[PDB]
Amino acid sequence: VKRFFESYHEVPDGTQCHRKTYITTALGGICGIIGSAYSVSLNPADSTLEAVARVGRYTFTAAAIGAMFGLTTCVSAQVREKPDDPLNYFIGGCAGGLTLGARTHSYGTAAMGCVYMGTAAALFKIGKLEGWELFPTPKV
Amino acid sequence: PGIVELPTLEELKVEEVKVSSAVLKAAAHHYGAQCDKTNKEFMLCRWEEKDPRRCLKEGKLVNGCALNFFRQIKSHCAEPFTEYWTCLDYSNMQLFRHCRQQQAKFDQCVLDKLGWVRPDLGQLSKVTKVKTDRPLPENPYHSRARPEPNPVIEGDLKPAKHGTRFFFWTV
Amino acid sequence: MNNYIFVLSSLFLVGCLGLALKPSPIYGGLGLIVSGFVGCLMVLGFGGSFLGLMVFLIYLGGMLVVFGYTTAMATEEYPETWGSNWLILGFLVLGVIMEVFLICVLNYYDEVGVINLDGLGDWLMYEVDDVGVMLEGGIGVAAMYSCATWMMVVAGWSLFAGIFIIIEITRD
Amino acid sequence: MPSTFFNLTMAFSLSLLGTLMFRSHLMSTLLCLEGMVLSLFIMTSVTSLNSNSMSSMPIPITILVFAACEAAVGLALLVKVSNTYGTDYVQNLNLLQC
Amino acid sequence: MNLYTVIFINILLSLTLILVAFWLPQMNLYSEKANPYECGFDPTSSARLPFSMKFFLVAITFLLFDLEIALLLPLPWAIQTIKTSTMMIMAFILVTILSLGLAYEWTQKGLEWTE
Amino acid sequence: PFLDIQKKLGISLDRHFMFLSAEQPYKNAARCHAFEKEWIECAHGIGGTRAKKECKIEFDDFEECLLRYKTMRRMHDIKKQREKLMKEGKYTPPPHHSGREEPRP
Amino acid sequence: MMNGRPGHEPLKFLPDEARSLPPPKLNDPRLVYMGLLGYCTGLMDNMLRMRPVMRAGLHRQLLFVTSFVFAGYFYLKRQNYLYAVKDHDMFGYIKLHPEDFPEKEKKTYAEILEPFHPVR
Amino acid sequence: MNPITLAIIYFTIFLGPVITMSSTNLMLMWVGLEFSLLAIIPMLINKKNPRSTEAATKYFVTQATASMIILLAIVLNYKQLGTWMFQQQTNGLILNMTLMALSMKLGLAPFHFWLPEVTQGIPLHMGLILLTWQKIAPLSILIQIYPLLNSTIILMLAITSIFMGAWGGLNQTQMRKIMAYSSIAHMGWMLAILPYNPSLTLLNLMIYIILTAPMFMALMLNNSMTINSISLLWNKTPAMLTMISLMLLSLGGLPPLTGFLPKWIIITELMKNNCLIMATLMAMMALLNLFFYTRLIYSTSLTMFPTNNNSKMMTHQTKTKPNLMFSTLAIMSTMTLPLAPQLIT
Repeated sequence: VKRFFESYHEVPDGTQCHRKTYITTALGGICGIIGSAYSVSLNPADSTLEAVARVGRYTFTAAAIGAMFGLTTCVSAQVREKPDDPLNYFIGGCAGGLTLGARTHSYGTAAMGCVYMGTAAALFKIGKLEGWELFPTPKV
Repeated sequence: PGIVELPTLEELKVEEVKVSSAVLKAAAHHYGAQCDKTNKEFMLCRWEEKDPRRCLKEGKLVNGCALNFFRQIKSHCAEPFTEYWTCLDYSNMQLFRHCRQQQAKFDQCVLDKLGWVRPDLGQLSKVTKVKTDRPLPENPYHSRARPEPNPVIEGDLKPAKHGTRFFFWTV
Repeated sequence: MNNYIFVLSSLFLVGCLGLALKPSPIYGGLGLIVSGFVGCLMVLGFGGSFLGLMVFLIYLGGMLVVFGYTTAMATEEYPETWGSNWLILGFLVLGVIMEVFLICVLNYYDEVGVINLDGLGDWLMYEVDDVGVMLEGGIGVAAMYSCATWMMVVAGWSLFAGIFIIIEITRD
Repeated sequence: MPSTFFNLTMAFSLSLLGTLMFRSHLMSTLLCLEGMVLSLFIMTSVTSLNSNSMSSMPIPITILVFAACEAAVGLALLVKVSNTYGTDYVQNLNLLQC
Repeated sequence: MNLYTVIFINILLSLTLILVAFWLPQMNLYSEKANPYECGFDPTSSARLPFSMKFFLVAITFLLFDLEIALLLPLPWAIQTIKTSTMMIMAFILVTILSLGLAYEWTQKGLEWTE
Repeated sequence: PFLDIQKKLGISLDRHFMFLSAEQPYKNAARCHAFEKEWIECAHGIGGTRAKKECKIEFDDFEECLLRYKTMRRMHDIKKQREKLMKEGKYTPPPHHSGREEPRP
Repeated sequence: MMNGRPGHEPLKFLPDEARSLPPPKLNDPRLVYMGLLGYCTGLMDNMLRMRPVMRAGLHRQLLFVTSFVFAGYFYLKRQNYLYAVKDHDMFGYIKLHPEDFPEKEKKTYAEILEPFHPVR
Repeated sequence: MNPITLAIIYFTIFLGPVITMSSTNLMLMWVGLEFSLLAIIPMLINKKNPRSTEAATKYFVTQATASMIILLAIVLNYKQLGTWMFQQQTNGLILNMTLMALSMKLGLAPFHFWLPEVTQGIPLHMGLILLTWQKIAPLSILIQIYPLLNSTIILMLAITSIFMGAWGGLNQTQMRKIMAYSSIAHMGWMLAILPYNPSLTLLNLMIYIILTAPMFMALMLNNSMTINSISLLWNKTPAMLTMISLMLLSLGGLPPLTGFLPKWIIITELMKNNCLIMATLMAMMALLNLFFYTRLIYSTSLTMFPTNNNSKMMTHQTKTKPNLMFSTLAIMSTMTLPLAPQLIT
């Protein structure tokens, strides 16, 4: 899946919106599966049916966040013709936070998720633009 | 990598002894004392040159001297050696302690004829210093270039310039 | 007679699978006794017999004390062997099927060469000194008395300190 | 030898999964620990015998000694647990969360 | 191969004996016959209750002494060593500390079957 | 960290059995003594990154001796070709490889 | 990172090359501050044991100040050795590899055209 | 107790990490870890209460599982290379298993769950011995394999330990659990700086040890277990308050206390290695750590919680505080920032 997440960046922004949305939805689904596994391990449900329901709810929530993020980011890059711009990623991250708030049924969670996830996505876009090395190999 | 070279069947052919382990152990002491020069030459070449493919002549010489030793044994006196090695062959460990009488008769044979003396208790188990003319292999193990170490820095230990140079600390 | 060690290793895998599947500790000790005997046979097949017999004797004593303790305190009215839940049996046969599937996959994928069906039993013992005395296992364990006295003294201090430790834990 | 070593590594993995997945029995957890120990002993012995490392042959004896020491300590702790409660249940010993 | 054949022959002999014992005689099975024995009365408990052994410290000490046995067992090959002085000293130290542990446990009443 | 009381005091508690080519009990070897000796003599004095770079030949030879992956693959290829030729009928094994050979001591 | 250097004798507090370096002047701010810390340690100990803060335990305060100055002096000499040998190794490496550290020529402020940003 | 077994147990507690840090064989490092675990268990279960028994059981099974994974890594390395040390060309899987198992030995997140549980229900001096002395031998093994570590896994473990430690210490009101979450956060910092500089994780370990030794000593003086128990310290030992507040601020990393120095120099080295994202996140969660320290300071020093009647008898009686250990470590852990070039090595 390393080649999958690299194939996210093989095309510039505003191109292959379906591919970018699918890749981001898959990434969100993986993250939701991991979080649901931790949740059902640390805090066990009353039965296996409730455990499976919680896993599905968390996975669908994170998949919806990733799908709306990728879709809104690619749509913004389409509608204004400058792909290398962090405000598209900020708008997409805010849409993902609004999706989180809609799933959680709380406008306060929607607003906080919008601001925090938009800031995170804009920082990520700036990092991919200007070569910020997350987890760098020791050099000095 | 490279093609490994190894000798052919023609140069691996030799007159094998075809002699059982019990008769070998019965004749072991006198064989070890008769031609120890040839055997020690073979062991010296074998431990100096780790390649078995460059000691074949020494191995054939070991086989030749062993064959000559057994031909001398067969020619001069054969039946007390025969009864001695069969008495050794009887036991499950070929223990020398069982049939010392036949050992004494065989030693009497090889002392009256050919003048052989059986080695003592601790004589066959020491170093030998065998003389040879084969040149000493200057590069065993086929070692590589052994790359040179790091260029160690020499000089007088001056103090650190302008102190520790850690932010605003002057000293 | 070539795949004897492979059959033993598969039996060891099955015994460890049962021990992982966690029966009542009576049957857990049974599975560990069987696995210890099988591992002893594997060590004996690979070489010296002293290490295999040592681990066999040690695990016999260990599982005996374990049996005493699970009779004393780690017991219940209906100690489940393996068939109290059908999930345990289904998971055992599922693990067996997965073992067969993975070894078939690694035989089909013969590039690395970890498990080969045609090459099994060909690379068990690599090189042995054909003529030679005092080259079996147990000579090194004896060399612990002369060449690794640090290993000997840390093991002895571990047992001594362990006596003090267990007395102070169960002092009550 | 590589097939047997793969089997021994998988046996250690199974015993580790048994140690990590609890089923109501501290004694069964200790049993899984000693299964891991036995797998490591067999791996070390087979490796030393294959490589003819007679100098490293005291290593399995050392790991056996220290493993039996830790099994001794675990049995003593299980005795204390049984004296505290009377059932030896890992879910029953849970009162340190607050 | 020989030892394997003898082991399998003994196992097959024991299996043959118990199969003869189970398929030879006549069976008449009912509930009062196959009930647990309990000296002619119904058992009060289920015979699977906790037993509470009284020599648990002796059992743990047996584990430690069995591993001390495993340490002491390569002595017949250890006495063939070329040094023999460090070997003798090491064997003396090992036996002495084992005896010291036994003496300390005896003094602290470890092997006394606390009820 | 790593204290060096063994190097400071000059003793060797656990340093004579660090690797295979080191002080076997009577006089024995460890099946890759020459290869491990060559690798260690290469890597000594330049240790770390330089030893990883320019002792790769010696390390590859030693790893091949110890693990024998290439010999296993070569022997498997030879046996696979032999079995293919047996199936196709184009090969008959010699008497010494298959069956009765002339035994030499 | 400097433990593997050639000539590194293990667990040696002050090798003889440290004898080539000038020692601390025994009244320098590091050692005066160490003595001050020892004095404050004595005062805090008296206050915690609920004694008079300075009227009591004069021998204890003297021992505290003396031990702090003593240990600080020897540790300071060791750190001076470490910084000096770090500078020595760096300069030696610079001299050993001159092609990786070129003496870059800077030009005057008559050829370079710095852009001008007006602040209207 | 008994002086003979006290000497045996404490000597083995000392001997474990000493063997681990002074032995060049991975097997002898493992037997040192085993020595430390088996020796420290009877010191844990000593009061013979259910909480002590539970803490000893949890600690035993956790450290036994982690040591078994360590021994698996050692045996696999011995199979791969024939040596008893990870030299340079071992398998990354072996190295990652070593790192994971040593992280579970150390107790940093997401392997951190047992550490506040074990620290709770255990007497304060044993908590001190655990949280300081038990974290040197696994750190010694980690420092020994200073290169050939996965920086990605290192940074993930470091960031999650700092995050979870900050959140846990923020929630907790029990003093021992607070100290355990502080341990988790500082271990996260040490592990973060581990693959780039062993000197800086050694420095942070020393600063943490000399900072949390007198914190535990001050808890041990009045046997104060909770926030309220440390809050009625103005009536019990009013001279303690300034040093308690300064050491809590130093644990928070506030300048000009010397606890600012490890975070400052670790951030400096990570800037030198271009890990600004990790460094910034670590610094913000360190601010969270400082928040729960400051709430503790508000409880114990800057306000005066109500006291009860029997504290009059407590003031009537007399006390005893260890010389040469509390005041020395408190001063060296608060007022040693201007000796920073001497502290870094």
